[PDB]
Amino acid sequence: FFLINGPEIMSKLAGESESNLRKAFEEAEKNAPAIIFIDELDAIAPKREKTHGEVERRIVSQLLTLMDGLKQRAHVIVMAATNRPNSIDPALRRFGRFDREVDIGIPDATGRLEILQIHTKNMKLADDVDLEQVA
Amino acid sequence: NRPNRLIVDEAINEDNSVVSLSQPKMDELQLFRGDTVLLKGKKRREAVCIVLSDDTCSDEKIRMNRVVRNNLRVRLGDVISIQPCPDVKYGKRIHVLPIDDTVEGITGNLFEVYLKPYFLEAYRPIRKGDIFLVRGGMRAVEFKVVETDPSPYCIVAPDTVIHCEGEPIKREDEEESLNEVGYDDIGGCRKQLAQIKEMVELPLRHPALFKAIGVKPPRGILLYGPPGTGKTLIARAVANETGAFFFLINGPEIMSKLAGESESNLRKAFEEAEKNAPAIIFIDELDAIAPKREKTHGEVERRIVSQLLTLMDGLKQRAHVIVMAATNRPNSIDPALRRFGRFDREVDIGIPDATGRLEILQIHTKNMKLADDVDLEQVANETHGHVGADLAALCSEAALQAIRKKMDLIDLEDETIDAEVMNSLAVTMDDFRWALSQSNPSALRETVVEVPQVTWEDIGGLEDVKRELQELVQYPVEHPDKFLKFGMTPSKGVLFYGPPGCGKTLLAKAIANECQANFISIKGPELLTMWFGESEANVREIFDKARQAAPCVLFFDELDSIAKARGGNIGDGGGAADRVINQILTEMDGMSTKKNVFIIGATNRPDIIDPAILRPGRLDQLIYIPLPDEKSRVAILKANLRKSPVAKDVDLEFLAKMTNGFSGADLTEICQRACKLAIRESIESEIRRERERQTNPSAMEVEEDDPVPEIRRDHFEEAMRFARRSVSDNDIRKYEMFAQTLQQSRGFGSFRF
Amino acid sequence: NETHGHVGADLAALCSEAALQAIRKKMDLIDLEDETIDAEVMNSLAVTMDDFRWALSQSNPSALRETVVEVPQVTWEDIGGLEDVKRELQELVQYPVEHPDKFLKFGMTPSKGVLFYGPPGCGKTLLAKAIANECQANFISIKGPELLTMWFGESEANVREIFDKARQAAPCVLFFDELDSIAKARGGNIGDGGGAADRVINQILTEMDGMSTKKNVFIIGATNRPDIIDPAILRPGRLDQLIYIPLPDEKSRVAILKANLRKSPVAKDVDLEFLAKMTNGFSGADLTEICQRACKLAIRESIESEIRRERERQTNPSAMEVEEDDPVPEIRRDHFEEAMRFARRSVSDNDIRKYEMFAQTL
Amino acid sequence: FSGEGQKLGSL
Repeated sequence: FFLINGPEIMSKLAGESESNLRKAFEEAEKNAPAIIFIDELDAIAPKREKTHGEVERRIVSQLLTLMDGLKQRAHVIVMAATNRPNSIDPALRRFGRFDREVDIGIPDATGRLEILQIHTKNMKLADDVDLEQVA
Repeated sequence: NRPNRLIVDEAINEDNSVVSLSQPKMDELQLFRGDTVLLKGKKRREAVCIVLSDDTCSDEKIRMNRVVRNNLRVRLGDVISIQPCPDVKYGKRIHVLPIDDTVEGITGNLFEVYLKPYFLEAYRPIRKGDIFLVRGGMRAVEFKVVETDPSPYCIVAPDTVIHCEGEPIKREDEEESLNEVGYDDIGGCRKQLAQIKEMVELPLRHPALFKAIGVKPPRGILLYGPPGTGKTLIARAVANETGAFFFLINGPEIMSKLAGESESNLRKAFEEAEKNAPAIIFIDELDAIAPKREKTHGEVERRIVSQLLTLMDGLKQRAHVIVMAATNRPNSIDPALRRFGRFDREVDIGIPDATGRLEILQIHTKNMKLADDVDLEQVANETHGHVGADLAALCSEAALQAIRKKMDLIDLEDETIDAEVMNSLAVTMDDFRWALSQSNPSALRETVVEVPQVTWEDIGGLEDVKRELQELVQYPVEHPDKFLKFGMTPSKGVLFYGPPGCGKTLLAKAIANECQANFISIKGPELLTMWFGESEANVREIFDKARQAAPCVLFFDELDSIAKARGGNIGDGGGAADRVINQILTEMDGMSTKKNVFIIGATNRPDIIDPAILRPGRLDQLIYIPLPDEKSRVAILKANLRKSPVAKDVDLEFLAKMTNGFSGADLTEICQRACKLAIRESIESEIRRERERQTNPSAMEVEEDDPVPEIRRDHFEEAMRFARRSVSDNDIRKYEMFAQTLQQSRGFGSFRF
Repeated sequence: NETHGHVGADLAALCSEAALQAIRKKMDLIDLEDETIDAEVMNSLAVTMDDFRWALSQSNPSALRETVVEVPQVTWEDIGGLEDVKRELQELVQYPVEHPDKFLKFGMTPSKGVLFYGPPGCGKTLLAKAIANECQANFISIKGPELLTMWFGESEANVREIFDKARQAAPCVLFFDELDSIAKARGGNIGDGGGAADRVINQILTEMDGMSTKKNVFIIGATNRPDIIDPAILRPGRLDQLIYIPLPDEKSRVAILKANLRKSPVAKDVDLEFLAKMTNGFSGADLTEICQRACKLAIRESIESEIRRERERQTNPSAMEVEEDDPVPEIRRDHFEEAMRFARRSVSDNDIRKYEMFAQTL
Repeated sequence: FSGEGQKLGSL
């Protein structure tokens, strides 16, 4: 899983970040049926719709070219870890515009006790405490 | 067209190079029983075989075996042209290689010791590049023709020296060759496809036609539209069909850190394509290449734009050099490129129609059978018309549902997948239905929000109004032909006058849930913005998306707060509200498609309505939603009691007569109050039972938990004594004033005799 | 002469397109020619004046292709009413352009025309579209969201681009929308966006008052009522010339209703005369709405009849082919009367007074 | 993979 990073999207050179991202994608694909740990997924969010940043626009174009075109369906897939889906734009919302159609994540309190159960089981800290009951 | 393209029927004989031809076929065509003719297949698939004379095994159709179809990459019944192939001589040094996926298991020299006589004095005029499975070593070893010293169709004989190495061909190349590109997700783009072919095939297959025409075709052709919806697929299909060099050009490709690297790369690519062949400039993702050199604050970007213009717009620059330009944002087009000379041609890719939707969906689904008893055309017609890879998404969702059903009946099957169970594990219309119910338009997904489910039947009262709305929705779609025959357009601006939220917003939600088409809900404070013109731009974008998202429903909820007249107070402030109203009118007016403009009007105060959009055309009708009659009261009561446990001691009619002046919100409140009283009573009973059980051994499994699962008549009486109707006589007066305005605006029926 | 808009290699491109269309027709009707084409057909591949005309009608100016998109075209004849106004507009379009001798004899330049105080809702946009389709010349029409942007000076750039495009493609009339939304004075909406929008409006006026007085630079304006529009630059020193419009009528209403019916499946038993008589105080949008309601009732009746026929066929497979195809091919006079009864007028007396006062403000 | 370099399957 080639870990992405927002800082990796920055290039003091000309197009170096986009070329480097393309090279990383190619290296991961040629490496193995690897994964694409797409981190900071909400970085180029708006598909440069209202964005005036040409470097940002160039990055979006390179990202779409990686996500589309010939042999886009490699033996890898990316993670749409979206901080804000409204910021995100349809240029990835299509099954093929990105890896797929993305879901959303949110917390629940009933399952939180199970999450609380895991957190408590991480380190023993109570015996007679009805920790699940209180949670 | 030509009679030489005979239908490729199925051959009973298992011989690969033998086609059962009718006596009429062997006679009308120069087709002897031993004539080595050449057959041309898909994507330049040419091969030479023998034509068997079988009149009883062919009726104007070339009976072809499945091996022949697989080798030629053709289906059954295909109109394949057949031409004589007498130039097939013995190859000098033909390179051969087995297939790794097919030579896996056949040990030893499974070519010379298995297919020995298959090529020795066997007159095998196969194309250089073909793979044929050979039954050798109790298997089917396929050897791919690596190369041939002679031309592709070379007669492999004992004299022909078949060069052979130990290179086993992996099945990945087999899949890639099977991964051809045609009309599988493209339905209805006949005009664009024809234009492209004429710019290519007619340009190539009839170059003399262009020469006699005294004019070259458009070397620069632009492809606007939503990309990757098949746009990338369109480029792939072109490249697969195209025999000339396809100089694929990515967008962020030439831009490099070194000085002038991008321009040098572009010039090098152009020169290489020119010296290579009558190539086509496959400029992929060319949309983000230049902002018309006006907003191009980047000097490197400006230089890139200038170099691109010089290469494209240049004297004697594009000789037999087409420019496959693809655009995702036609607005983002550069000024010079949009003109002829830089891009002489330009095409915009539109969304497909329901018929084209069905065609593309069936073509995509041709890979599998996910419903043996269901027609995909039926669902596609039932489909709203989500376009692009929406069909692919629907297919994937149906596959996921089928996999859920199968692996639900199966184990993890990490290594032991039951092939018989895996063999067409699920082919279900129910899977497609579940996918579609779980499916929605991806474009509006960012605007999509979760809404409660309610049926048009689940809402009580206003049966005439609900029926009218449903008919308006259906007839506009269901009987488009009837509208064409009548020759009239439908209504858009349906409003609602009365106390909203009494079920009003609930009515809108129930309609949207019961709506077969899309629905876009608009909040009153939703589109406001602080940046200069940002709110108006947002409104314009929403309108444009809705127009693209046909069919859709403009649920402009809380339109009262957005529809204030320009100057409803002592003065206006900011003026952007007037700009928003003007932009809405530009959406509400103007010559365009407006294919499914279902504008939903919700306003509790009709006086807060700007007349301009309230005007006809800009507005269709307003639903003067009154309070419920005792009959309507009983209807709403029954609708509420749908999920409630009913008590026979409750006089619903007596209440409805008593609650003549009440409201649907009031009725819901009374129901909630009775439910709360019952819940409190149940909680108290449970507490008392526990306390008795706390102090003494007592039974727990008793029906006392629900002493009255139905509504206690005492609870109903208490709720009645609690509150009453919230209808205001002044509010009634205002509503009646709006109604009287409408009525005086109306008049008696014509009844002209 | 017709190809006023086409410039540069645009004419050659149009000729190539005409040749392509004609050759496509000739070959497709002649032969697929997957291998070779007939030399007789090849020598007989001459284009036709009809083919050139068809392509040119399909063709459009190169800058407009990058500028504007298409719209539903209508015929000036297809729209009834304002016959004198239509004649004046057509004269201004042609005799000032199609006749240079008229300009020489008169000398007077074409009037700018400020804002047609037209019907409030029936849409002067309808008239503008019908004229532009009839005009066969460059036509500019934009909405108010055209220039307002979160880019400093973006509106000024948009105005400059519009002016330059008009200069390139003169003559062209700017059928700009949001007439009231731009005509409002600097004050009132205190403080708007700090006056930057007002600054852009003032610059555009100066860029257009204020525009180049050559090549028949024209503009087209209209509003539901002129009172919403402030005459800040609409004064005939900054708006150059002015042209208003009236509200709808009764005889013109009958004419427009007749045109709409002619566009659709007409009926005889309908009392069109009494309908027009009752239609003295209505609007053309109201007539279109009545027509749509009647059509909806007819379609509902047809659907109900089809449902009954299908139910009978299912219940008895003998009545499938024993039904008339069009239960009401003409409009049911009962349906028209019912639609009228359910209908109401959009005429507002207070709005009429306000519009007249705005006209009276002249 | 090679052409005319290995001894071939003589018949």
